[PDB]
Amino acid sequence: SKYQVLTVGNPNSGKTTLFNGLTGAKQQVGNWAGVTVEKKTGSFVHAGDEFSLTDLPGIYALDSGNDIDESIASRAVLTHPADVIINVVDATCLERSLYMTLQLRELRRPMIVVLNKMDALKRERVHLDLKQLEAFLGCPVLALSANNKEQVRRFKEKLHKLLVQGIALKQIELHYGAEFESLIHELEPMFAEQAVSARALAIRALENDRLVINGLKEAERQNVEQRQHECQVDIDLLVANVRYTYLHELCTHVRRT
Ligand SMILES: Nc1nc2c(ncn2[C@@H]2O[C@H](COP(=O)(O)OP(=O)(O)O)[C@@H](O)[C@H]2O)c(=O)[nH]1
Repeated sequence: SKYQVLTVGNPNSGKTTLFNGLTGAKQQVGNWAGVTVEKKTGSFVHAGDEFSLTDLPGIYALDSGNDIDESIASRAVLTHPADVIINVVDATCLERSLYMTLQLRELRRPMIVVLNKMDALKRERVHLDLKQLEAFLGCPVLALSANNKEQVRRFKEKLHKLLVQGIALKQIELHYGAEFESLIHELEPMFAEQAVSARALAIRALENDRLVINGLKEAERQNVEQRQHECQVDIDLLVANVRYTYLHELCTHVRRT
C-alpha cells in the first residue's frame, strides 16, 4: 500500500527533527504549486508499505484573511490528499499549540496529534494524562521525543497500525454560542458535498478564510459577508474565546505538576 501523510504544526514544535527522523536522506525540496514557497517531501518504507510525506511550513493558525504560509497550510489542509494529517505539538506549550489543533479537528479529516519534547516536559516535572487528552480532542494522541531514534522507530509502528485500522474520530463538542451557531447553520448548506465537513467550511468562511471565500461565486460571497455583518460581536475574537476556553478546560484535566 502507499500512504500519503501531511505534517503540520507551529514553528519550533520539532517538526523538522521528526521529519528527518522519519525520512532520513530520502527527502526532496521543490515548490508549492502556483507560488515560490519551498515544498519539502520525503518517503520511507515500513513493513512493505510506502509512506509519502509532505511537510507544511510552520503556522500558528489557518488562514483568516488577514494582512503566505497560512494560505499554503489552509490550502493543503482543505484540499491536499492525505490518509492522515500528523499535527506535531510541543507538549511544553499546550495552550498555544492546540489552537491550530482545534481548527484541524473541526475539518474532520483523519489526523493524529504527536506530542513532541516529552523529555523537556519531564524536566519540568509536568505529567500529562494522555487518555484524557485523547478524550478532549477525539483523535489519537501519540507522545514522544523526536530527538530519540528508538521512539521514532516505535512511532512508525504505531502510525502504520493506525493507518491500516483506519482512524476513528469523535468530533469535538465545540459550541460557539446560539448566535454564531445560527450563522453556521445558515451557511452550512452551501458547503455540502465537499471533501471537508460543511460545518468546518462555514466556520472558515465566517473567519474569512481566503481559500474558502475565493472559490465562491459573487452571490455566495455576498451571502457570506452578510452573515458576517449579522454577528453583533467580532468574529475573530469570538472564535478565539471559544477555542481558548475549551483549551483552558482541557489543560485543567490533562496537566498535573
Ligand atoms: N528537548 C527536545 N527538543 C527537541 C525535540 N525535537 C526537536 N527539538 C528541538 O526543537 C528545536 C526546533 O526543532 P525543529 O525540528 O527545527 O522545529 P520546527 O521549526 O518545528 O521544524 C530544535 O532545537 C530541536 O533540537 C525533542 O524531542 N526534545
